[PDB]
Amino acid sequence: RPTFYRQELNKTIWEVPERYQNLSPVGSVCAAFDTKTGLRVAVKKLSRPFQSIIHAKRTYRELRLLKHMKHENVIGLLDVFTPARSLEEFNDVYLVTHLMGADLNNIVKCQKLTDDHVQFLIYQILRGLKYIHSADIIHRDLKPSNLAVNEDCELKILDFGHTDDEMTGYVATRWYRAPEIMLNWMHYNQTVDIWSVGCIMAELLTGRTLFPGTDHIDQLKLILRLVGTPGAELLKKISSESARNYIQSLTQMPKMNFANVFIGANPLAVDLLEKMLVLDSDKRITAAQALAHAYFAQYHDPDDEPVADPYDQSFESRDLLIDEWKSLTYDEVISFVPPP
Ligand SMILES: CCN(CC)COc1ccc(Nc2ncc3c(n2)N(C)C(=O)N(c2c(Cl)cccc2Cl)C3)cc1
Repeated sequence: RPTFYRQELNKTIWEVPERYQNLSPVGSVCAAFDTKTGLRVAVKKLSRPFQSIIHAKRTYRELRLLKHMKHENVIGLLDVFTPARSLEEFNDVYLVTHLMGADLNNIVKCQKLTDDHVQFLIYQILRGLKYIHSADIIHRDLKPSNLAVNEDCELKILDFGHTDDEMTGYVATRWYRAPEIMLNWMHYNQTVDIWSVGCIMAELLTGRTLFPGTDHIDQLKLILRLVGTPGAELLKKISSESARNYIQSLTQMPKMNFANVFIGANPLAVDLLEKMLVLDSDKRITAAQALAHAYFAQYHDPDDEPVADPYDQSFESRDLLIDEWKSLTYDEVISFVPPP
């Protein structure tokens, strides 16, 4: 058990192992320097981790997820600790990850990137996503602000999956969401993430948001105008009779010519975009198939695009008491083993 020291950071008391020095607030979260590894890190102190069933299960969920992800393009766990000496005294949870420079959103917003630049960034997103999906995990909330990238243009996927108010109106919180998930059309798959990737890729190519809807319905119109209104085949997969019914009230529209939308773009980028932005999620290209697309010929290496070990999330189906979620969380904290 290391030695911990106390420090108040904005009306917040932090108690962390001596190895972590020079803590400074960044959002709760502090950047620090881990003298044991020589790594600049981000330290998050969870706010009231076990105040309710929903919160206790959320804490367990986040810890299980982070402990599982071990990939260069996905945020992983460097350390997790509690100053608590036993389960009875257990109340706080601190999570340590690599400190990232800035998110994609804060970096290239309103800016058109070069094609080589787009290839590299999207390739890394797809490499991370192939790893995540292989574990049967769905990000569900990919957006430029959940993608961090350093100077060398190295990228990590962060913040896996929301307040209905924050999804209302002209907001980036909904612009990258697959239509089937935005309007709850059905039980969704992992290709919801691919739709997100297409929205991101287009924005990097044009410097412009692909479907900046002013609300849910305006966004659906922007989408259908580009990809076309649904055909009979997809209509049947929409479990919601009301949703299905609303869809049918719309004037039919054919899919637009993508080369005429992304004018001047690499023809290979245009082709991949058409394969990612397919309305019927059963037909979208998967992350693994995309990595093999000729657009990434310059980066693709089948021997350097690993998959994840199986991820047991049967716990999502369980209804336990706070003390039970708390005890499971504690076990995950003490059984933690740092990466090499
Ligand atoms: C205008 C306000 N400024 C202050 C100057 C804030 O700007 C920042 C603040 C931090 C960073 N880098 C940064 N790298 C890694 C993480 C992270 N922030 N954050 C915030 C987390 O929460 N991380 C995290 C997750 Cl996603 C899961 C579990 C544990 C952690 Cl620590 C990682 C970049 C810009």
